[PDB]
Amino acid sequence: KTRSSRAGLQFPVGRVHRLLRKGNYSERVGAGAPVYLAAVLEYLTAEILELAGNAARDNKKTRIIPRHLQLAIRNDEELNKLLGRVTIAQGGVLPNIQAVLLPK
Amino acid sequence: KAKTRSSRAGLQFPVGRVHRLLRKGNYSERVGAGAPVYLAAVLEYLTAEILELAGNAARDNKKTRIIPRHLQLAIRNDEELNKLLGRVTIAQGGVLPNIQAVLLPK
Amino acid sequence: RKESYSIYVYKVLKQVHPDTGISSKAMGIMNSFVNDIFERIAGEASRLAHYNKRSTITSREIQTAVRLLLPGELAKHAVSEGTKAVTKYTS
Amino acid sequence: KRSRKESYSIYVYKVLKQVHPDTGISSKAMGIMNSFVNDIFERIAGEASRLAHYNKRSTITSREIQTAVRLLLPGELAKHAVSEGTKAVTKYTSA
Amino acid sequence: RKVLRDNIQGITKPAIRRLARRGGVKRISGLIYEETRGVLKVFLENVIRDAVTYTEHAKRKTVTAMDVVYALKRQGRTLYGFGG
Amino acid sequence: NIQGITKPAIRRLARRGGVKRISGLIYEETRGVLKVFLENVIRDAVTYTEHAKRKTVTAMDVVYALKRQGRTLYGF
Amino acid sequence: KPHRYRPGTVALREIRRYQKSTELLIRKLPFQRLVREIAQDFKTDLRFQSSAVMALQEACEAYLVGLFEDTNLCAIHAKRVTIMPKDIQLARRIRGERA
Amino acid sequence: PHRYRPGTVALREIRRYQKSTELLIRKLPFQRLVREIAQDFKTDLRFQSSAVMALQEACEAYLVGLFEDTNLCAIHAKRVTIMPKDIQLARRIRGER
DNA sequence: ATCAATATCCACCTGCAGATTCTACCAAAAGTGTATTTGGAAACTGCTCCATCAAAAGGCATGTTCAGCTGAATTCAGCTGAACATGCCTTTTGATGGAGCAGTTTCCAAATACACTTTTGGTAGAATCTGCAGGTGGATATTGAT
DNA sequence: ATCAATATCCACCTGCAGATTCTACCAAAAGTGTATTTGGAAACTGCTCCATCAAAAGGCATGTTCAGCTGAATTCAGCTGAACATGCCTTTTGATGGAGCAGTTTCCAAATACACTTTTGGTAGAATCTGCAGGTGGATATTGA
Ligand SMILES: [Mn+2]
Repeated sequence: KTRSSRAGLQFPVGRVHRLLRKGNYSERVGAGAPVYLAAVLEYLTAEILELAGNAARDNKKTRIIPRHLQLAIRNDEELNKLLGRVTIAQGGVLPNIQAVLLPK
Repeated sequence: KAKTRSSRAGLQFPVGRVHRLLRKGNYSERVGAGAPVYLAAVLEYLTAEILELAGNAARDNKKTRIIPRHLQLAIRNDEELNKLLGRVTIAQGGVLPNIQAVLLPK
Repeated sequence: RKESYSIYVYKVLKQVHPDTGISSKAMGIMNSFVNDIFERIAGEASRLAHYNKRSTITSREIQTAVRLLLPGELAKHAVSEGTKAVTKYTS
Repeated sequence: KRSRKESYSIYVYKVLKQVHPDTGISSKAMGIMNSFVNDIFERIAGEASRLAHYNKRSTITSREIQTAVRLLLPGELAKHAVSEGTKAVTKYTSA
Repeated sequence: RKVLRDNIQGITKPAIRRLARRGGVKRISGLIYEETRGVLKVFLENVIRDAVTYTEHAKRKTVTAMDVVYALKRQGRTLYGFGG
Repeated sequence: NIQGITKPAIRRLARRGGVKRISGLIYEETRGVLKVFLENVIRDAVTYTEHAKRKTVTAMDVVYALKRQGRTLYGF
Repeated sequence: KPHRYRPGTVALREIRRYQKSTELLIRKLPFQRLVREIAQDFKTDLRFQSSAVMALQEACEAYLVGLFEDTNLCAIHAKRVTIMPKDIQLARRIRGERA
Repeated sequence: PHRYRPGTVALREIRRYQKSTELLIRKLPFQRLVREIAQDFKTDLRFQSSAVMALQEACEAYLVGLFEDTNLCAIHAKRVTIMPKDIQLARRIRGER
């Protein structure tokens, strides 16, 4: 009967709703907000996990580490935009070398 | 009789407004009584700082009325105020004159 | 005490990649991401409310905020899921 | 059907006379002033909320404002800020 | 009314010139003009998009100055003098 | 102490950065900017701790301070 | 003579001139059309407040003036006095607008 | 004997490091640096072992980044050797100064 | 462009321990049932403000000429910074132990929140002012040709 | 080494559009009487955090050689600035119609407020497990001949 199952989401809607109340974001929190936010947070996670998987899978590892995540985030143009100001610990940088630096 | 709370602290800025705006702002659940004054005082001060430097700019330019240009100059000439308002742009502010060294004749 | 989204991220991870698993550190990175977005979406949402002299945040406020915070396809898909989960929850 | 919106205009002006009696400010400049006041107002209160929230406090003390000011204001400006506030508060409580 | 199109060329060369002068630039390459326009067009889009989004949330058919201001703030390009 | 930041280390940092040739002057210079980074981050960091009243700088204090500086950090 | 000013001399004169004044360099009517065109594409039949269009024009001009200074420093840095798209593009890259 | 031409190892270094994520700066010296800086602000402070990492992670991440920008400025001036001159520009453009 | 002789990477291989993930259960929340407040959607409709259009006009944007001087190309070489073999010591790391100290309770006196009622302090028109914007002119440079 | 040639500067001028004042209502602080919390304030832990203390081993500091990178100096093709001539269209001014904010009212659909009853998600052990980490053996990438 969890409100989350009703919306069919893995993320805790209750948690989000309780978090919204204690946040001071507003006077009153609509019932639809919690599921919506919670929902939106789920998808985003989904999106990044999937790409890391690939990174992980691509690297030959069955376990995701920060590097996989950074690779995934930075290779994707849109995800980069969203987390441009953020920095992942142990993320390293994508491997890029200027053309001119290469031997001619 | 009746006394304004600001007068109690001897400020020009409206402590009642600052307190009420803090309440309605959802910044916190409880707003102490000291905070509104403390804050109200901080802005008053900052306002006087900015007004001070502009004034001179107006006098420097032989104007008895402060216009934006003076504010921009005030804010950009002072190192610290500049910093505080680094990301901001003043409408009609213009820019501090500055020609690059290399660009000049010789 | 000391609650984290760690448990939830794992489930989501399993759907997309049953075969894969996530390190402790990477998990933390994921928790941080969730939190930031959460704070970022909620913040804006709050502002939409205030700018409009509203005293309550509708799911709509969460959505409009999502259109400003997320770009292109990320936004589209993001907006859809929200409306979809809401339409289903209400039913 | 009046629709009265308030501004810090009256207050900025009083302060303008304090620093320079002879000087005056224009409409366009006033607007700029109100914005400055409002901007700074939001920074301190918003940044003050964070302090309170980070420490699981349910109330914003005059103290939290101060700590926010230190973070928000740079150098001497910050120092003077704190001074003027504390003065105001100490004076207020003592009355 | 009248159909609007290719108004981005409204931003003349002298005007782009003038903007550069105030910027302190003494010499300007010819390719600059068209490039500038490009950047300007992008700036506007991004700021107007948000602006109008704030308008759409309000349901108003008019974009007030505020809309523009709130917009600019999000963009980290805060503006003083119009609505707050 | 700032000299703890050895020249070869700085050279390494630059590599990951994509640099191939480093002037000999950079080092002191790379050292200087670094010193500044911490000064600004820690300062705001401590202020947060002091408001807290703790005598220990949590990993958290740093995070909050980094966000204020705009240099957001994940994983701690 | 005809009296003529050596090249670059006037540019220096313009620089001193426009930096002192605060008026908007771009022509008001054309900007407005541009702003109304772009906005029309996002939402049809929108209406703009006289003050809203100004706001937009102030921020734009400000942005560009600002971009030009940085660009100028990139030009001076590359040993050239002439700004170039190569400069603008770099400047924005460093700014992070589009790395 | 065999000697690697100049700049060959450099590129070997670049390729190598970008591949690994480990922090390059020596941990103890850094922590020593941090404590020193922290003391000017407050005395007898204590740091969570984790608190230092955050600090170190941030600095190396920032420093690595600064160099990327530094390079573009050095490349942009027709050079291939980063100079203090380049660093300042990148920072001046960034708004740090 | 090979030939050849270094030094490097680079898969294929393969062993246990530092992590991961799975278990086994208890306070903290979340979900429910009821009972109330109330926020703001719908329904007018006053009425600014925005869109438009007509007109005259000169501020300026365009195009074209010309040729000054900057950007780009070359060439050279002095010397800065990579590559390295070298010799040595500060960083690692690993417990070990003690304690400064985050983090919990548990009351509670001081400080806030509420709920109503007065009481001014502001804000939005008017009535009155007055810097200063927009011109004019000489004095004062600053430039660029000789 | 000169000097017209032109633009830039500064003070004087003067009505008028943009202040400064001047006033009446009334929205919202201020004053009071209670009804709740709140964050400290002593006591006390269980811990993370300093301190040594102790070996070794990478990792850092150095003095060497010289390869090729950055700067300086020389050139000159032609890109871009300065001037005019032309006449297009952005400005100014003002008039109107009416789309569409916004202030009011009206009141249900929705959110908030407890009192409990349940279920879940964080912890601390308990039972697996992916990689770190070396370790060959073999093209690969460099560089000199
Ligand atoms: Mn169109």
